[PDB]
Amino acid sequence: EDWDLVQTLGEVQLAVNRVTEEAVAVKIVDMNIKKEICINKMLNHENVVKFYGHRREIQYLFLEYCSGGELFDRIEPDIGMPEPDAQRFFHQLMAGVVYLHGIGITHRDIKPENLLLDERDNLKISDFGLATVFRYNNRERLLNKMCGTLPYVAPELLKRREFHAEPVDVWSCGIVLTAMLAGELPWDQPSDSCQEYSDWKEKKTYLNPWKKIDSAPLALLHKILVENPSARITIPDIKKDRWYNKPL
Ligand SMILES: NC[C@H]1CN(c2c(-c3ccccc3)cnc3[nH]ncc23)CCO1
Repeated sequence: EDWDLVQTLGEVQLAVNRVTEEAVAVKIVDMNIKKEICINKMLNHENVVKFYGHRREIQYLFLEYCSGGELFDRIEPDIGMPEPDAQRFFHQLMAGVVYLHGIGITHRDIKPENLLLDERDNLKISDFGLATVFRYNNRERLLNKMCGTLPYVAPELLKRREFHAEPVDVWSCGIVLTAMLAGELPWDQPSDSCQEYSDWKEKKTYLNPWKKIDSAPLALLHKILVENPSARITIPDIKKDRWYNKPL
């Protein structure tokens, strides 16, 4: 029943049980939050941060603790990481995302800061503060609110009033794959006023970050970072991609 607040992790603190010594993370928010909890209550997956509970004292959320830390700290700047680790993390990221979309939830802010690692380096999707329901009673609702973080965000979100939820999460996963294999983000935002994004749209892959990416992962990135959300590859199809299925 009693937890000691060892240290601050992010506010979020690492908590250790007085009797069992089990570790958890506690999100402390003083008064979005009601929905965060609502959504967390529906989530049960090995690639999503576990929700233990909450107490309405200022509010306390009891969330799985990931001693691995965040994925960003596994990416060497300007270099990335070994391709085999990138793939494994992407496999797990896709498992996490398939699950969420499966029960009609979109994270809306997928980035390495919200991808955590446990002790076996398992990836866990984290922070459903911006998440929302996009399918309910087998009915899809298009989104119209601008959420996320500019470098990870899909283009349609900047130029369209309404958009489907799923392809937006897929784009952001591609940007994450890019960060993992090149140690840099390709652009500040997916807009035409952005030189780096114009270049990608023109297939200038001899520039960074694309120069640093092997041809197989890059062909997949060509399928994910497609401006038209309707032409953008879908997850079931990512699951069939050559690089995705390449032994490494
Ligand atoms: N990447 C920053 C993140 C780190 N963080 C967590 C961390 C954590 C702990 C140390 C370093 C980075 C992240 C581990 N498990 C967690 N579960 N829920 C949150 C969380 C809390 C939010 O800030």
